[PDB]
Amino acid sequence: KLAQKMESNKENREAHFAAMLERLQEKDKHAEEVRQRAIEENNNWIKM
Amino acid sequence: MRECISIHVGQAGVQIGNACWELYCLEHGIQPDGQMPDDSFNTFFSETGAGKHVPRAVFVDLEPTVIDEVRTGTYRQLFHPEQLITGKEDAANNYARGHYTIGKEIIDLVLDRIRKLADQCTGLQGFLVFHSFGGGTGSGFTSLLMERLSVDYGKKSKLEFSIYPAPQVSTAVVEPYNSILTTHTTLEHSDCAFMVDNEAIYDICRRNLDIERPTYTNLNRLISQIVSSITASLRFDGALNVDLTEFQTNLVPYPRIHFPLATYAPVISAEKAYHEQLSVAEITNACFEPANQMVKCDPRHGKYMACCLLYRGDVVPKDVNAAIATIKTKRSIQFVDWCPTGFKVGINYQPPTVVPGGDLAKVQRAVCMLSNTTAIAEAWARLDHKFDLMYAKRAFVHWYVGEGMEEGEFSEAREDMAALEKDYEEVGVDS
Amino acid sequence: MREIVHIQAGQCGNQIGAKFWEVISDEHGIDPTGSYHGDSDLQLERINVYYNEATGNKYVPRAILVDLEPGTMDSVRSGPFGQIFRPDNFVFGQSGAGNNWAKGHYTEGAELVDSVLDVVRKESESCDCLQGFQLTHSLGGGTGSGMGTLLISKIREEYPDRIMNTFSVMPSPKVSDTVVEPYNATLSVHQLVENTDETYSIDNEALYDICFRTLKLTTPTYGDLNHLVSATMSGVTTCLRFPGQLNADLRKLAVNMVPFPRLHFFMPGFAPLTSRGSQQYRALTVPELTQQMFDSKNMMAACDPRHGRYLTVAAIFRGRMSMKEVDEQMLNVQNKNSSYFVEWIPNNVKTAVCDIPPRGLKMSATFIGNSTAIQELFKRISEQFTAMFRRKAFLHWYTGEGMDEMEFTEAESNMNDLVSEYQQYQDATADE
Ligand SMILES: Nc1nc2c(ncn2[C@@H]2O[C@H](COP(=O)(O)OP(=O)(O)OP(=O)(O)O)[C@@H](O)[C@H]2O)c(=O)[nH]1
Ligand SMILES: Nc1nc2c(ncn2[C@@H]2O[C@H](COP(=O)(O)OP(=O)(O)O)[C@@H](O)[C@H]2O)c(=O)[nH]1
Ligand SMILES: [Mg+2]
Repeated sequence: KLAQKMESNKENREAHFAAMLERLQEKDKHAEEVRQRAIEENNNWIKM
Repeated sequence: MRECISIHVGQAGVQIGNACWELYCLEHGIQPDGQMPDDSFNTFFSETGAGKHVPRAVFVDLEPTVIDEVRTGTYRQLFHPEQLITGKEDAANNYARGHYTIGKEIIDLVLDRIRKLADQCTGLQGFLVFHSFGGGTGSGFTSLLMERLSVDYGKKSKLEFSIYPAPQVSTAVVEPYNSILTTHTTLEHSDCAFMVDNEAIYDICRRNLDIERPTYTNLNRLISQIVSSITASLRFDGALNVDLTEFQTNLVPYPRIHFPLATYAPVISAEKAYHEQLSVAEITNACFEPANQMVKCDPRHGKYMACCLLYRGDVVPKDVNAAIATIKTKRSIQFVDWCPTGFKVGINYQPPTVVPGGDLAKVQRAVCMLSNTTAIAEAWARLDHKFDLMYAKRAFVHWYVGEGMEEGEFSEAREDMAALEKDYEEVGVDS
Repeated sequence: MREIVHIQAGQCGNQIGAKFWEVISDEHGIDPTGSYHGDSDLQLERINVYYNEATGNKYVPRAILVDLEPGTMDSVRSGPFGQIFRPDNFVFGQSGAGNNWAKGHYTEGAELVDSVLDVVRKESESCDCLQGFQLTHSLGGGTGSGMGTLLISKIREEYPDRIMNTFSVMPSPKVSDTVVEPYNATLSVHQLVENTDETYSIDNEALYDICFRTLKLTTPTYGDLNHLVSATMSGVTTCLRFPGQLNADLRKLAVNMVPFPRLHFFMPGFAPLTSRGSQQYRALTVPELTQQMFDSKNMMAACDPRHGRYLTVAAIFRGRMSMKEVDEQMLNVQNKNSSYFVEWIPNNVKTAVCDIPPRGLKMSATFIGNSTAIQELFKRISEQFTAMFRRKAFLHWYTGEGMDEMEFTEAESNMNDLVSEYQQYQDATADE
C-alpha cells in the first residue's frame, strides 16, 4: 500500500525535476546557438 | 590596460594632432622629450625602459612637408621616428589618388606600424582617427585605412574627428566631391564621428577670441580643447567617466546615426581678466547657444536623441542638476518621442589647461556638450547640394576617372548620402 | 537548513552588498578583522547562516564578489569592512559589460561564469546544510543584470533543490546611467520569473522619491539610496539571522509567501524612514510603526499597496516593545483594511518581533508584502521598453552581440503575462 504510494511519489518528483533540467538545458543549447551566430555573422561580414 | 591608438591623416589631421598631443603633455605634466618628474594617462602614452612617455599615435601624410615640421619641431623627441610616416607625392586634393593611386603604396607600411603599436597594448579599446574631409589624403587615404582597419581589427571601436570644409579656409574646388566620397566609404567602418565645421571654429575665434584673421594655429588650439574634453574621461579617472563603448551606447541609437554635435564653453580671450569666473549655470546655458557649436546648424529646427554633458574642473553635481532643471523649463529643447532620459552627465576634476602664449584664457570650469540632434543633417545637405551642382555637369569628374575611379562610385556615394539624409528625417518622425 | 551563500554582481550589486555586510557585521558585533566583540549571545546564535567560522575567534562572510570590471572590487577592498572578505572569493574580469545585458549574459559574462561557479562550489561543499543562495544586483546594467541572471541559471542547474533568493534593483529614469535600462530590466525579469524562488523588488524610483520628497535631500547620491537599501536588507533578513519562530529559513519564508510559482516578487517596506546623517530622532510607537504598512511613502517599490491586494504579508518588528500591543495593532490593520487582503488565503499576515533593533534606531518595522500592486512596477518597465522597442532603438547593441529580436518579444510577453497574472488574482473572489 505504501510501496505503491512512495514509488508513485519518487516517480512524481523525478519527473518534476526531469522536466526541469531537460527544459533548462535547451536554455543552454539556444545560448550556444545564438552565441555561435554571434561571431559567425561577424566573420561572413569580413568575407565581403 | 584600456589603450587607445590615435591616427592623424593628412595636413588637417597631423596639424590637429600636434595641438592635441601638446595639450595632453601639458595636462599630464609630460615634457617635450617624453620625461615627467593619476595613472590613466597610460591609455594614451606608453612607457619606455628610460622612463620616457611616448604617444600611442601614428602620423600619416602622402607629402612630407607637414610631418617634416613635427620631426624638426619642439616635440621631435616625443615621437619615435617610425610613427611619423610620409610619402613623396601628395593626393593633389583628389580622393581617387589618396584612396587608390598613391595610397596603395603606403597602406601596408602604415598598417605594419599600427600593428606594432597594437602589440604594445594589453587591452586595446580601439582607434581615434583625425582627418579633413576636403584634402585628397584626408579623404582618400582615411577611407582606405578605415576599410583595412575593419579587416585587421575585427570588432574594434573606431571614432573619427572629421574636419568639415569651410570656404573661408578651403584650398580646393573639389572638396564637396572628396567629402561625399569619404563619408560614403567610411560610414560602414566608423562607430562614432565628431565633425568639426571649420567655419564654426573660424567664427568662434573671430567672435570670442577677437582674432581678425584666424590661422590654423588658432583653429587647432580651440579644436584640441574639445578633443581633450571628449578624451579626458579616458586619460583621467574622475568621479564620473565614460569609456569608448559608453560614449557610443549613450549617443548612437542606430548604426548610421553616429554623428554627435559638439558645443564647448567658455571660450574666453587671454586679455580682459574681468570676463570670469563663470558659474556652472552660465557655462551650461552657453551649450544651448548656436554660437558655441562646432558645426553650423539649428537644433531648434531639429530634435534631440541624446545629450551628454562633460564638465571639467571646479564642478559639483548639485550645481549641474540645478542648471539642467532651469534649462528644462525653457520648453524649446525638443526630444524624439522614443527617448526619455536625455541628460548623461560626467565630471572630470582637472580644470581646462591652456597652451602658454595661447589665445585662450585659463578658466576654473568648462563644459563640452555632445548631442545627437537631427539638425546635423543640415551639414550633410549643404555638402550634398554643392556636390549636385558640379556633378550634374560632371565638372572635374575626369580627374577621378583618370585615376581609375568609375562614375558609378560617384552615383553610389551620393545615393548613400540621400539615404543618410532620409534616415535623419525618418528618425525625427513620431510613431 | 543552515548556511546561505551570498553573491554580489556588478557595480550596484557590489555597492549594496558591501553595505549589507557592514550593517549586519555591526548588528552581530563583528569588527572589520572578523573578530566578535559584541556583548549578547543572540548575536552569535545564528551567526553560521551568513558567516563561516575561521581558525580561532574569526568570522568570514560566506560571500562571493563578482564583476566584469575590476574597479568596483578595489573600492570594496579599500572600504571600511573590505578586509573581512575572503581574498579567494573576489572573482573579477577585466573586460566590462558596458551596460549591455547581452555582454553580461552571453559574451563576457559566459567567459567568467565558470571561475565564479568554482568559488560558489567551494563555499557550498563546506556547508553542513546549505539553504541556498542570496544574490544582490541591479537589473538596469550589464553585469549585475545579464551575468547575474546567467549565474542564477548556472547555479540552479547544479543546485536545483536549493532556494534562490535575490535583491534586484529596478532602474528608474530619475537615477539613470544609461538609456537602455528598460531593455536590460525586461530581459532580466524574464529570467527571474523562471529561475528564482523569491525576489525583493528594490526600486530606484521609490528610493529616489523617498530621498527627495521625505528626506528632503535635493540631490540624492547612490550613498543616500544605499542607506535605504541596507536598512531594508537588514530588516528582511532579521528572521534568518536571529532566533525566531516565523520564516526562520529561506524555504519556510518561500512556503509562507509564494502561493503561485511565478508570483514571487516582493514589495518591501520600512519604517521609520531615516537619512544617513539623521542620528536624532525621538519617535515611533507601535501604532505608528503599524500604520506605515499601507503607506505608499514607506514602500521600496514604487507601487501603491492600496491599488492592489495582499496575497501574503510578513511583518518584522525590531526593538524593545510590547508583543501584546503589536498583535492588537496588527489585527486592527487587517480588520480596518479588510479590502486590501485576499479572502481566499486565511491568516495570510504573519508577524515576528526581534528584541535587537537596527543601528541608530530604538524601534523599527520591516514589511515584506506579496501584493498584486507590484504589477505597477512591471507595467512601468513594459511601457518604457515598448517606447524604445516599437522603433527598434539601440537594438544594434544587442543584435551586435548575437541576440535575436525574438528574445526581446518573448521577454516582454512573459513580463506582460506576469502583470496579467497579478490582475487575475486581484479580481479573484472567495465566492467558491
Ligand atoms: N582645422 C584645420 N583644418 C585644416 C588644417 N589643414 C587643412 N585643413 C582643412 O582641410 C582641407 C584641406 O585638406 P588637407 O588636409 O590640407 O589636405 P591633405 O589631407 O594633406 O591632402 P593632399 O594635400 O591633397 O594630399 C580644407 O578644408 C582646409 O581648410 C588644419 O591645420 N586645421
Ligand atoms: N541603488 C543603487 N543603484 C545603483 C548603484 N549603482 C548603480 N545603480 C543602478 O544600477 C543600474 C546600472 O547598473 P550597474 O550595476 O551600474 O551596472 P553593472 O556594473 O554592469 O551591473 C541603474 O539602474 C543604476 O541607477 C548603487 O550603488 N545603488
Ligand atoms: Mg596635404
